[PDB]
Amino acid sequence: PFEDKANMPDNVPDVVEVGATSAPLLSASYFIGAKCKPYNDDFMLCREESQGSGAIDCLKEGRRVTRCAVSVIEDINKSCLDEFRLHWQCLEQNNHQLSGCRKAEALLNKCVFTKLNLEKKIPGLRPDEEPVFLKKDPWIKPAVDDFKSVRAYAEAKK
Amino acid sequence: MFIGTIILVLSFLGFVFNRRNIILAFICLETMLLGINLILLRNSVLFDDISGSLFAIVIIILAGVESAIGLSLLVSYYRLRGVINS
Amino acid sequence: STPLVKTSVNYSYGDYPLIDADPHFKRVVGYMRPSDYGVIGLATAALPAGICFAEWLDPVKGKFARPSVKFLRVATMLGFAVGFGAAYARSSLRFFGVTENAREYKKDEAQMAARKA
Amino acid sequence: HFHPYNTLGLATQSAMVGLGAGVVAAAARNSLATGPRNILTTFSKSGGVVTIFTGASIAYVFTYCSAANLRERKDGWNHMWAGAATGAVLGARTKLVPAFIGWTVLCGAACGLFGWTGARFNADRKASLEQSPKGFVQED
Amino acid sequence: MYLTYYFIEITIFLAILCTIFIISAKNPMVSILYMIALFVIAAMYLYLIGLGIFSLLYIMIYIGAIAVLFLFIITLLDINSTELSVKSNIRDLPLVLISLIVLTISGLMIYSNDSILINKLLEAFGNDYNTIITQDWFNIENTTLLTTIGNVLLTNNAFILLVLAIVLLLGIIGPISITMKHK
Amino acid sequence: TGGRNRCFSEWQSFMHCTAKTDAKSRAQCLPNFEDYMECLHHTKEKARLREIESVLKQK
Amino acid sequence: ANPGFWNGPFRYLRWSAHNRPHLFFAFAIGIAGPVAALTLTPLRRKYLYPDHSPLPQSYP
Amino acid sequence: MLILAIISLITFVSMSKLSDNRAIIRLINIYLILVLVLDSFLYLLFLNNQTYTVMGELLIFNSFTFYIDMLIYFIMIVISSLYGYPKKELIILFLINILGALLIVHSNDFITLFVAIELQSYSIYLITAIYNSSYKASKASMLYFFMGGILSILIAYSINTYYSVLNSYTLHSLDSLIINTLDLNLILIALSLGLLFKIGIAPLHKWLISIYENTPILITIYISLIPKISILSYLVLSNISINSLVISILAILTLLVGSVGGLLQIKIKRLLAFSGLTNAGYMMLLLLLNNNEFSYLYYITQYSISHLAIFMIIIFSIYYINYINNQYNPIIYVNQLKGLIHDNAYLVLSMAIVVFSFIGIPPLLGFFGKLNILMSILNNGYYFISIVLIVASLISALYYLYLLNVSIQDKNNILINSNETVSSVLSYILSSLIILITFGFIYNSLIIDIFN
Repeated sequence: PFEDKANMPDNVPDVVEVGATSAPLLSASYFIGAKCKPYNDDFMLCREESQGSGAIDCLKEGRRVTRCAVSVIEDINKSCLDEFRLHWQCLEQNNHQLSGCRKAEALLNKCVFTKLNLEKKIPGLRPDEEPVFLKKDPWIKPAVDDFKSVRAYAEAKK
Repeated sequence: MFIGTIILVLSFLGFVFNRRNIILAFICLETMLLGINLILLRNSVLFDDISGSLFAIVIIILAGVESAIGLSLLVSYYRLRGVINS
Repeated sequence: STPLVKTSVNYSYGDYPLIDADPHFKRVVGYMRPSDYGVIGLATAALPAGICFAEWLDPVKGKFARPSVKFLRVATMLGFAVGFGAAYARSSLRFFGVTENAREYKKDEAQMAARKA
Repeated sequence: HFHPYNTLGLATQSAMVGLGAGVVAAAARNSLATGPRNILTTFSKSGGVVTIFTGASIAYVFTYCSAANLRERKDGWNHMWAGAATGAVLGARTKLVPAFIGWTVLCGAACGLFGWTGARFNADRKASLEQSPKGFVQED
Repeated sequence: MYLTYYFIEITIFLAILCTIFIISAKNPMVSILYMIALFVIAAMYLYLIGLGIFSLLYIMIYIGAIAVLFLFIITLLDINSTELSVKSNIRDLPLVLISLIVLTISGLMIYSNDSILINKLLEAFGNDYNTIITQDWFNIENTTLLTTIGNVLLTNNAFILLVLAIVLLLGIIGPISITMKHK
Repeated sequence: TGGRNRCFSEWQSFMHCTAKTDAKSRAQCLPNFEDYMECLHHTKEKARLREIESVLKQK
Repeated sequence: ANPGFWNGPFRYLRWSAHNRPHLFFAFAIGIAGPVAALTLTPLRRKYLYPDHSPLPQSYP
Repeated sequence: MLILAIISLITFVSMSKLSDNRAIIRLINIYLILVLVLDSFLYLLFLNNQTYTVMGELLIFNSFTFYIDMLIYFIMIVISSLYGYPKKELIILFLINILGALLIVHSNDFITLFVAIELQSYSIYLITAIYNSSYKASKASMLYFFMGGILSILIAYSINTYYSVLNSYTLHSLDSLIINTLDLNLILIALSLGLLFKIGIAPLHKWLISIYENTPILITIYISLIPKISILSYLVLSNISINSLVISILAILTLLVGSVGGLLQIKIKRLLAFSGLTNAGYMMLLLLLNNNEFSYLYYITQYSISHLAIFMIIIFSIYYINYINNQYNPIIYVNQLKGLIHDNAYLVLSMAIVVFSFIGIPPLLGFFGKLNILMSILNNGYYFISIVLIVASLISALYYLYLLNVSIQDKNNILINSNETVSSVLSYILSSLIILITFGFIYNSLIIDIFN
């Protein structure tokens, strides 16, 4: 019986965080990556060096690394709102098969690198990357019926 | 670990007080090897990932060969396949 | 190379036959061990007749015969194989000292020259 | 030094140990034959092995603590003079020849002479007493 | 808390109820019919405890192979059965089995942790009383794996796999050279 | 032969005690060892909980 | 009819694959496995490195 | 290089015309050459007996275990010569039994140990009933199987409790844990008594003995010696319990009395079965030690050579009986071989020196087996167990000398007219000559194992 414990309090010695939202942040996953990466690295480094001594990076890094992600999602909710919105709307269908929305990817990435000038640096030099135009692969099945007109118009207008 | 010790002990003293049917003794000795895994698996679950459960998949793969040699040896508890005898 | 950052430990000298992986170590490696050999490379040849010496071991298997018939080929294979292991048992060492130690003359130079791995 | 023992305190606990041994073992010996029957007649077969166990403690350790009250200070020489009384219950095992019961008494005494404590320890290099320390060599 | 779904774990009563059948059967093979019920109750236990994988392994390989082989033998060369646990065959049963059940209960007590007393004998029987374990949340588990880690350990401990290759080799060569009887 | 354990976190602070040879100091690892043991079985945890529920029982 | 006979191996593999061929064509696959697995170390000619990862904890 | 030999000659027994008396010559000479060209690991063996570990779970202790596998190879060469020169297709599983035994003499950790003891036990279950046209072997094999199954789950239950108290498995991780939680001690004595199925410690006593008399003599030489050395060599390689803490000493007390109180036996096989049981009980006494293995390593060879020798001598004594027993088992009564000294009395001399071996008259064996045993005992301080070992030696000597006193009384009517049966004679002569000339090189080994 996996019963749930749901106790409540609030602890004094630090300023509270701001949490984050649902599985649509999987679309924004690289978008926090290149910007908030050294914050991430210093957080996990300070966690690993204090051997067993957790709960002491909360006030420094447990606040800081969440501040950066909150800033990134606020920037993306003003910058490319519906471009984010239709993209995760695609991406909540198709099991989060992240291959399954790779045409609205290019719309969202072009919008981000336009306005918030980030990238998606998947580390590793050997193959090609995010523009593949698959050509022997497992592209999609239901090709995002509300979004094919979007990338079609982006090919049309732009 | 009640769940594995109880089935182990009952298989064991079933193997003691077995004044009937050689094969019930033989399968009680078999069920010892699954009375022991209910100990082993829940100790591994209470601990961790694969440390004791590797020994569990070992004892399953080997308990197969146990029953195989036990059958193929019980066939020769007599003469072979069948002849006149007494 | 050739694999991940996983490691395969094996310091093998026993009666269960093993070998070595691609590379990451300080002990004896896979392909260098067959090389850096000596004039003891016919030690495997010395066993190559020894299991073929079973004909000399035939002191009347049956009554009044000799020259066991052409399964010696099989014996010849084992006469190779054990001796091959005996040649592969000639791990002098990989860059230790206090032994015969031709490795500091015929394999120190290879670790000098191959300065890119 | 030593402490004299509670003779009753060892005695009743030892008698319960002997009776429990007579239950768990001297009634376990019912596999030996084809006279079958389970509970009421097990002790018909096995009245002569119970109190061979239970009488053994009442013979032995009662004598042992009484010897510790007589020749005190907890020496091994109690045991040889203890277990002879155990032979008396062995004498009750065979009331055939009193010369043989004196025989089994003295042989049980000589048996009891040695079994003081098997697997002795804390004797890292054993069996070398050392004299008074003047940079000693011929011990360890 | 869904009252029965908390005592759905205590299925050990069905285990002891099946095993009390397993040594006192009528026919010689209604017992080994009940043995597969014992194994599937063990599978229900393992699915309930958090490892359904080995439940499905037991269903695949015990009642898939070895229990099938018990049924396979018990058709041919069927041994002469004593009929059941008669009272004359329940002779000298209670007089050692009661003491043996007590001594083995003390052995299960001897599986306890560290106390040099009889306190540990009572401690394991009250182990559920003062405790209900607290699960946690996912701190950096990248890839999904249940028995994949078993093969990872089977790669680290590769030598026992290559030796149980030899024990399966023996499991096939033995029944050849003990029953075929070459000409 | 030790997978990613829920008790791996007490190997190191037990093994770094036996990094130096203080297992022949014979007691320097005993806090580390019995903390490893409390990771294994949660004994004094469990006695602490039994104590506080006994105090709960008397209210 | 004739079985296989070892002493002429070019002949043996013929009058194995022609009279009891059903184990021949199995063991042709059994030799196409590892022998071709040894003729790859030039044939990949350093084709690719997979480059997967669990969590990359970095350095100072 | 045993696995390569196994996979070679299982392919060699396949597509064989069931001649099957030549393949053992190949296995004998192959093990001979393998020992002759694999003894070169003794130089890299020991500077200070530096262990070497395969992958964390297997251990190579170059003074101890590298001698144990050499003894295994030696007695295997002797058995393989004994089948040469009545057989079925079996040496494949002889070699894999060896593989299991050598794994348990190299097993650092319990997974390898359990796999290998069970592999070994399966080999014993199979070898017991290869001679399937018996009524002796049919009963004995199934009895050995069921009790090996009980003792197998006793092994595994001991180690499962060991895992239940500690999430590791290795005894390398026991590392003088001196807080010594008491269940660790009880688990370890349970594992000890589990591995001690083969010695047939006096509560586990009788069941092996009917099996030994119900196998053919060409088999009961092999399995009165292989697991006898194997499980104990594991048990001395790792010293589980420093002392007994009286558990094991009671087992050997009731053994070495209560198996030598088994004096009156008319069956030969029972007689030297009790011999090989009680002399195995001897080396259990220095399982009760710590940091002591020289006496054990010397006593294995300076017992097992002579055990092999007395079996080979009563093999040679079939020819002289003027009666035989069953097809599989020739000579089961002592009184079959009465007037043997009026037959070829040189083998009576060999039988004499190998039984005076077992009683331990000084200048050949007993002053070098039992002397090392007794110095290992009295190093620790087990004063009582010394004198009961002495009583065990005397009462063992009585039924030992039973064989020589029935060996050389007087013959009814037999002297001499025959053909010959030889070329395995150098094997028995080698074992007898190494038995009664070890007093020459009894000091070279004392230096060599001091340097290992």
